[PDB]
Amino acid sequence: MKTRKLTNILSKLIDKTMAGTSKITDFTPGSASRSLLEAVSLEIEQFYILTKENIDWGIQEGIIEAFDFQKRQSKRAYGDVTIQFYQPLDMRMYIPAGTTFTSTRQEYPQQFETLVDYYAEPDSTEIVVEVYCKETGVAGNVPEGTINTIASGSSLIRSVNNEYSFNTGTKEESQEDFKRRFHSFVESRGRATNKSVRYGALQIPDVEGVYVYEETGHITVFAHDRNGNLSDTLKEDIIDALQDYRPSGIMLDVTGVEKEEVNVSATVTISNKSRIGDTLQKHIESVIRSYLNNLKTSDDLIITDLIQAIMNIDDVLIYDVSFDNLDENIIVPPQGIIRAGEIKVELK
Amino acid sequence: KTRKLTNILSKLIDKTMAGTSKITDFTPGSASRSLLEAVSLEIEQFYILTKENIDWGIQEGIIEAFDFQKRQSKRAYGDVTIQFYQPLDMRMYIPAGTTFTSTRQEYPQQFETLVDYYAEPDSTEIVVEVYCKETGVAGNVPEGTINTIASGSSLIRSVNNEYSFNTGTKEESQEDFKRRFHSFVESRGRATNKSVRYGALQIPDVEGVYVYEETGHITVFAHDRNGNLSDTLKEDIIDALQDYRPSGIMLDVTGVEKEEVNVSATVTISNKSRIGDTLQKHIESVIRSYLNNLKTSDDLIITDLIQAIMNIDDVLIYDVSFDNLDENIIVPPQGIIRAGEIKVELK
Amino acid sequence: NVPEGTINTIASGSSLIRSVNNEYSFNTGTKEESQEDFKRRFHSFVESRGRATNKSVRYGALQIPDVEG
Amino acid sequence: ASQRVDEGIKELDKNARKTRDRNNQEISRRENTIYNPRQSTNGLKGNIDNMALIIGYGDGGVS
Amino acid sequence: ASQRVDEGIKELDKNARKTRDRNNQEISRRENTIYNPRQSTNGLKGNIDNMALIIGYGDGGVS
Amino acid sequence: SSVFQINMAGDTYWDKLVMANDIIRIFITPNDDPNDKEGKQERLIQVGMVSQVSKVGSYGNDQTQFRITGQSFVKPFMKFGLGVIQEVQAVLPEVGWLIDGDGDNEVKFTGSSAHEVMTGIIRRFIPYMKYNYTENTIDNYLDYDDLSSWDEFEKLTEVSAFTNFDGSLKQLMDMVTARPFNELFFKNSEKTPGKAQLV
Amino acid sequence: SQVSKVGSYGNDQTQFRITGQSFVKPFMKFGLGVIQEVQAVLPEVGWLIDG
Amino acid sequence: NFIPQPQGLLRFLNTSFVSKFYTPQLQLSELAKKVLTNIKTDDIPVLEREFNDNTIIHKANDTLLKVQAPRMYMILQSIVLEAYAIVNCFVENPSSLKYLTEEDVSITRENLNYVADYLGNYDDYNSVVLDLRDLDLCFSAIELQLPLIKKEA
Amino acid sequence: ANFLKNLHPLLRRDRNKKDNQDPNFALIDALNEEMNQVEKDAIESKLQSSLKTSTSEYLDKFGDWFGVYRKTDEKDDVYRARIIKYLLLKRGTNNAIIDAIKDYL
Amino acid sequence: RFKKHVVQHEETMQAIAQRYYGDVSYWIDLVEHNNLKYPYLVETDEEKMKDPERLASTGDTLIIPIESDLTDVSAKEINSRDKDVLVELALGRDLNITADEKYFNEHGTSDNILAFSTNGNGDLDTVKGIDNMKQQLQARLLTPRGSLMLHPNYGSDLHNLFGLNIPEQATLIEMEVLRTLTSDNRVKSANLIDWKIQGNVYSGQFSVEIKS
Amino acid sequence: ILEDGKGSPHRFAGLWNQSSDFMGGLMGEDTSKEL
Amino acid sequence: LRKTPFNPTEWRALDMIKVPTEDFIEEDVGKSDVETYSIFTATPAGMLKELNGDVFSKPQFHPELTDRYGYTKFEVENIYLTYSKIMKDLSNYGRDNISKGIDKYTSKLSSKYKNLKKAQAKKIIEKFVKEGKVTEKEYEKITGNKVDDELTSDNRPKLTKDKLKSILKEKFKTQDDFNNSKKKKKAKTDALKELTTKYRFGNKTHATTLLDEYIKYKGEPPNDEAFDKYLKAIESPLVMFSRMLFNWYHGNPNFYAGDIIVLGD
Amino acid sequence: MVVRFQSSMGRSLKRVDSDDLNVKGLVLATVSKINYKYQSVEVKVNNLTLGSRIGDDGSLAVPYPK
Amino acid sequence: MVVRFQSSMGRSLKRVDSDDLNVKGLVLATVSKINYKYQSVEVKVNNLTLGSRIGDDGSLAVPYPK
Repeated sequence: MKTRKLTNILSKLIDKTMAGTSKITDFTPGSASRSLLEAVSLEIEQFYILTKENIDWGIQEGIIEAFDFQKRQSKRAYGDVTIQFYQPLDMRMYIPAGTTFTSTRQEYPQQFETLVDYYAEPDSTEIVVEVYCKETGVAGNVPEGTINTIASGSSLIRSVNNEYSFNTGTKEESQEDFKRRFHSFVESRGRATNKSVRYGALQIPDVEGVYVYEETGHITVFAHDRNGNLSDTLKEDIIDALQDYRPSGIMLDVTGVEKEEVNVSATVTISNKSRIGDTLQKHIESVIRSYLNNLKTSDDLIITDLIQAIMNIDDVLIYDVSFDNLDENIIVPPQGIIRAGEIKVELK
Repeated sequence: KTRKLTNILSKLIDKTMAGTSKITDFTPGSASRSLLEAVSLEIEQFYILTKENIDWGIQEGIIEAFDFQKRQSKRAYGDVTIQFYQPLDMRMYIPAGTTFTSTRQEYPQQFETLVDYYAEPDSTEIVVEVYCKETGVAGNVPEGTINTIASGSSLIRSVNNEYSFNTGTKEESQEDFKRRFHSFVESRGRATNKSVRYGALQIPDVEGVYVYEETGHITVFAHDRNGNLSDTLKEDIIDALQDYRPSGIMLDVTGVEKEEVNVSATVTISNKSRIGDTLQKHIESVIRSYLNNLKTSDDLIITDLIQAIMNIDDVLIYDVSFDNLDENIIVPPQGIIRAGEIKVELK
Repeated sequence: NVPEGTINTIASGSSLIRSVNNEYSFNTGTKEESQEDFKRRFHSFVESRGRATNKSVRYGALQIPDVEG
Repeated sequence: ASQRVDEGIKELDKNARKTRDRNNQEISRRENTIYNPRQSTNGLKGNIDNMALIIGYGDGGVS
Repeated sequence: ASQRVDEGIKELDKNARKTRDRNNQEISRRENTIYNPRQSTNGLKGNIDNMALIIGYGDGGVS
Repeated sequence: SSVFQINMAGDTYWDKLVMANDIIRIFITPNDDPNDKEGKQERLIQVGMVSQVSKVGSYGNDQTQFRITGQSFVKPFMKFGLGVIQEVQAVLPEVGWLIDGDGDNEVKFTGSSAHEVMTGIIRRFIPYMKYNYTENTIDNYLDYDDLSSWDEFEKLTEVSAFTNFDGSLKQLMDMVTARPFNELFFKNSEKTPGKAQLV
Repeated sequence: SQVSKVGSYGNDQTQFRITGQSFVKPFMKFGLGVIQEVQAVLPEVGWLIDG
Repeated sequence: NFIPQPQGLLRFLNTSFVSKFYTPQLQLSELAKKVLTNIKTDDIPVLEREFNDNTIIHKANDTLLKVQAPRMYMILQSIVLEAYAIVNCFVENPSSLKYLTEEDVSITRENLNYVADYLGNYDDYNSVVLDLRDLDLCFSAIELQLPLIKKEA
Repeated sequence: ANFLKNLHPLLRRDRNKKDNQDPNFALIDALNEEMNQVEKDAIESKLQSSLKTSTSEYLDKFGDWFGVYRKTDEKDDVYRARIIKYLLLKRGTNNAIIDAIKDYL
Repeated sequence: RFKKHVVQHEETMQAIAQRYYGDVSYWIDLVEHNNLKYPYLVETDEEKMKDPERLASTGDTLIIPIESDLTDVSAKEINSRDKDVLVELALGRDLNITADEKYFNEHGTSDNILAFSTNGNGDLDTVKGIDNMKQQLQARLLTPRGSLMLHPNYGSDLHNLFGLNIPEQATLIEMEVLRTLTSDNRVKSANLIDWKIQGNVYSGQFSVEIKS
Repeated sequence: ILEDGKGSPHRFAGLWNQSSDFMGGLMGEDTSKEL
Repeated sequence: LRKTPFNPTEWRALDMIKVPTEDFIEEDVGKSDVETYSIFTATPAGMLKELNGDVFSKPQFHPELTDRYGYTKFEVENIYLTYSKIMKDLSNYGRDNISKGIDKYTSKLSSKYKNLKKAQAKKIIEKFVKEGKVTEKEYEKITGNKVDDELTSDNRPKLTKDKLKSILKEKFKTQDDFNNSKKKKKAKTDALKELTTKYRFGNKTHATTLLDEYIKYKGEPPNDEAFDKYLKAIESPLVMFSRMLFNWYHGNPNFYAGDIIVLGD
Repeated sequence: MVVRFQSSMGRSLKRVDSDDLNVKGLVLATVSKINYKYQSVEVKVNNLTLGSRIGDDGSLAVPYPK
Repeated sequence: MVVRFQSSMGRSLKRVDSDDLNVKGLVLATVSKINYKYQSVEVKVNNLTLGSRIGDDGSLAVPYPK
């Protein structure tokens, strides 16, 4: 119900007390009756605020229980780790499965562990193996040069270092993204339409950012995974899923997506001259490259969102950003995706 | 979220001590402490009230908007009328809790009166509402069953219920309600194969409908009525499927045809002493039953027939062949395999 | 009925032995005979009481448990 | 104070509590080298422990 | 049900029992992360065992 | 090792109440208050950490009791075992520590006297030994000050942390003590009543 | 594994006491000893397994 | 010896309608002044994580009070500084508790009540008020207990 | 229950006839009136938890969750009706499209 | 198990939980057992007429679990809906064989005396609750100690106690009847309240304490 | 609990399975690496 | 001889026995902190040792538990268990440094660039040290490469499907190549030599697969997927023992243990 | 007495336990077989052979001084 | 009982004393640093370093076989 603040409840109590055949009583400050009235009013305020919060929670929980539409769980962080040996191996070495990779900084005590076997062939001064964050959260998105420890490691190993920050871990699914997917589902109840095909394509957890192009009697769906590829099994799974949702008596076909490469060559101005360093450059490069990935099909290379995304890291530290050639938005075709691109940072 | 008695009372105490310097005693027995305890108890009860309201909301409140009805195990009730020999000359009393027992021996149902009624000074008849003791459908009773009252009197003649008890109600689980609404949400599909199939199956005398889809035309044929389709049913179902067909796509309805197969198979048995009329008859019956139970647009693959006929007994059968079947027989979409004439030779 | 190349070691000292291997699979490991097999065996036994017959020599030479074919 | 402190700490994220443990251990390293809101000092810690959660005194409370 | 699960188990082959034991171990090591069916739930798993044994969840069964 | 036992009556269910590792202080009144005897001092007799609570009772004799026993602050050290970690490299990319015995869990304590070494030994581990005391840790309740030894005759020492394989701090405390030339024990602090002292 | 007379004639009473162990005696007593000076050779023949 | 501060809090802390019951005066305490200068001049250590999603994290910055009512936003900063100042001394470095007095916390509560009453008009932003009312009674316990602590210590 | 029934059983529950002024009765009446008004509000809260009776901000929340936002100068009834109707698009049918054009017209 | 109670004039739901279980805190779980909507207890019956099954008002019964079953969710679910069917389920249902009540009381300690009957229509008669107990006690008492084909040492030696009606025989009969009755764990105690003699006729009566 | 040998449900506490691999950096090892 | 019953399902497998208080003569049961460990591990048979072989051990601990009892270990033995760049690199180390360990310095160059095998980089270094310099004649003699081509390091062409279709039409111009295997090996190696290096994307096994299908279908397979394929294809016992060991014996405190004198049965 | 019946050894009473399992000192053996690839031998005790597990030569053997 | 609360170790009760301090047998280590003038090394245990006192090279070190 309508929210009632302390002052209104206190005034209403004072007016009821005065009108209640009581002239002796006074409501000056410091009195016991005034303090008790104020306390009761604050309790009622607390009750109304908690009631409103419970109503919101109830709405969310009823919408969850309704239908069968629920949010999906978080993704474990993963990335590449680089091994440096004192000398090239003279014989082939085997790495035991489940080797634990960790760090020594107190800010990131999160562990990592390998999933598959790996073999270090001789005459190889370095080996790279993938690693998965055991904790399910954003803590796995460690900056560059954090994972500097290996368990059950031989004496041959000289240094352990990750060349690039992960920036892949995520928390539980965002309220806004869930809300948007639920809108897609609600608009997709009427079958045989663009939005119905869209939801039927997007409901697979692997696929991300599909597009639909509707030629006469001839649907085409441009679907890709987070890596920008489309394996045959996943393509057939998408086709089978869409079969239920496909408009009858009209052709459907799929042909993945064609990647395109552009070099941004961005330049950034930094307020703090002391904080400037190679580490920050690498972090900016990794952030920009990650922004380039996880982008859906058929959207122009908007620069405003790029600059707002890179300024999101620090509003105060980062002053301004400019570009040389891509100042005009690059219009992408229906079968184009902007995912590759080499980034050179030119600090002023 | 809801907070318990202890937290509210502790907050009240702490805020009183912060505000009020007059008050310092909080022993069990202070008018002020129990004043605060009373306040806290009412607050906790309002919190539990909101909790129950939220529970109802999450359970069925969102679905209540969309037109379906919920049941809460309400016991059966209905109007009942009583008659007297002569008009009354006093305000007779009718207590709450009065029992109206079944007159029929076979009906153990009983009913009770929730609220007191006072007969008029001179009314010869009065109608009251009576609720059953037992919930469920079991509380339903046919008309003209309630004709006895426990608290009888000289003035009372007889009792009767003109209208039958229709308000009998039974409560199901959250799943059965959620399933009913899903059945409606899913019914709101159109312009798809599954939706077309459901919409055809909606109308009675529609079973085993098969749908064939092509970019050019959409063709639907069925053997719903005793293995045959009538022209009248085609007319009726064409009009019904108009709401279901895609916009700008042609829709066509046709009948179902059959192709009778002629086969004269030969079977070699390892133990020739076992052969007899019964064995070959059973083999022919198995073959004809297998050939009868074929799905629409199912090609007659010789390989499946060989597997089927050999799977009767692996030790018995040693070799099989077909004199008059060259290869697998391909059938159109509208054709179904049938047994025309079957013969089995034993070698 | 282990696959091919399963028996690797002799589980002893093996001072003069380098490695041990088997070139063929084990097929003689079988479960207890079912009712049908026993009925087939018994019908050959009933038909094999008269000697000097091929069907008799069949049971004659099949009586050893290890023989299958 | 104790009740709402405990509720806060229950509501904290595992990383939050881990950092709170780290800060407590750091403070312990730096050590060296009946209740009434009025006219009483025993409840001093309860008022301070209630703080450091409404205000971000480090990623998690202290003590 | 329990009393005839014991009876159905009497017949099982050695491999079936070994696979039953292995499945039981596999379920066990990943857990944490007056018989009357009316007005009571005490005899729940007993009826499942029979049904899992006769139908066949794995080579032997589970639980 | 110093150990004490307490017998309790069976009036209340102590098993559900007294959680382990609690601190119990005992005070004994020697003689009469008003007489103004020298014994009116409320001298503390012992303080320590409980480590066991058990029901006791012979129902044949129709009597039951609850028994609690503990030790005078010897429990933390005795239980804290300096273990050994076998497979940890702790390397860094193109950087390293100039002091040796780094990356690994090796710790070296150096001092020219027992009071210098023992301060470093105790101070290394005492703060981090945390517990759920509503008010602090063992460093407030144990003074472990006013230590001395033969500084003139003892040279500089390089006593290693892991001299004893996965042993307790008491085992490592014995090496530092170098008995019988120095006397180590736990006793009440007469100069500061209400708390214990490591001598 | 033991039987012994027992009796305190001061108290004018005697008893016999027997004690044993639950099949732990055979194993515990059976000591796998070691024989030091036995070659056990054969003329121009030998075992392919070692030990 | 100072615990590093969150990036959020550090950014937040470094910089008509009227209620009939309680009114503000925009007065800062001596202890709050000294801390403000320390943070302004010296580069205090700061954390890198932001796990704790409470207090000013997505509540004081998410609300539109920053753009709509900047004067009201100046009250909230003062309360945070005064709330962060008292928490500073007791946890560590108690030498700065000599400058705090009764009137320092008295005015802070009055400022709290005024901003809290104004936020009650808005129906969206009651989450901020939820913590302020709990904090309001926290200052009062210090107010009625601070004169005893200094004499005891 | 209500604040009168549970409060300390030796205290009064009704107006004094000795004098007209009763501060006791004023306090208890005020607290009773406030907590019964809160009770009425809490019973009415059940309607806002259901789309069938939600109004004002809760109807807006329901619309926003269903994706049907409120048109400028749109009353609650028509906005609820459109929100409910929005699920039943049955898009793709020719008569569906005719209905959508009639709605758009 | 449970205790019965009734709603009194302007009694609050808090008051009940506090009086029986000590702590007022328990009322919250206690309302779920009686399946009550928010107005858990309400004074007026024309207010109960709002939705009768989900409320209690002045003069209505209530259910009060024992504290062990208070927290059980199954006890909550069962007590919510069964209501008066509690007693019947708690003391049992079985077939009625007291068809000839006038008759079995003419030939006790003889066999062939009981028989199925029919009540309602097309179904064997059944007995429930207190009458379930009257049946089983009356039959059990009139059965000799070793005459059921399983679980013997069931019944009485009442067929063996016929004697010269001197008082020692009467105390012996009293003790056998008391042992008989106290055999079933559902009955707390029995005690005699009268024994009386009429020449060659014994007469007497026993009071039995059945659990609530 | 008696049913089917269930025993005490608190025997398998919240710390039974939740754990993690053991390594240094917990005490004393990390203080030198704060670069 | 059975596995320990502390496992959950094995615990339930033990038969239960009831006894009420009515048979209790005396009791002495209580908690104790006599057993207390933080780290649990199951080392393998004691011959295997960390400084002369494979993984030695793999312990387990709880972060909250070790605060009270730090690093308390519990161990049990179980008996059961680019011409310019190449030349610049040689000039960077210098002939004096390279001459000391030519075999392993060779591995540095082959590690950095996977185009050169161990033999190829072994021979160029020997020619570098002895002669003191390496020219374009020496490089090409070691392996056939386009030394006079600087395009590739900045930009290398995409090789979309029609380009592959064209390059196969150059490498196979007559039908005898399919019939004569000897030249077919020469042809396919020349295809792979340019196709792996010159363009954006290179892989042996993938390109081989395409060539094996291409050869089999005589250069006209029944589907265009044969030309898609290369384009779409190119772009515990230690832990378990340590875990279960922690599960059994971490909970020594808070458990009850003693001696009970029940009635004699 | 009854409780004394435990593992014991010697003329004087001594509690035999996991200390007795541990060898005290150095012992002699003879080289029966050598792993030439790894140059790790297996030595024979008078009636027992040390080293010599399922591992052929590398993963288990007895090291030799260098 | 009360007196039993002393230094103890093992599943079986054993009096821990100055015997437990003494190592039994031989242990392995790695050569971290060598004193070339005296040719006496200091070996590192997994988390401890032996030898290696205030004496640079002569008056304390680990001898090497000749």
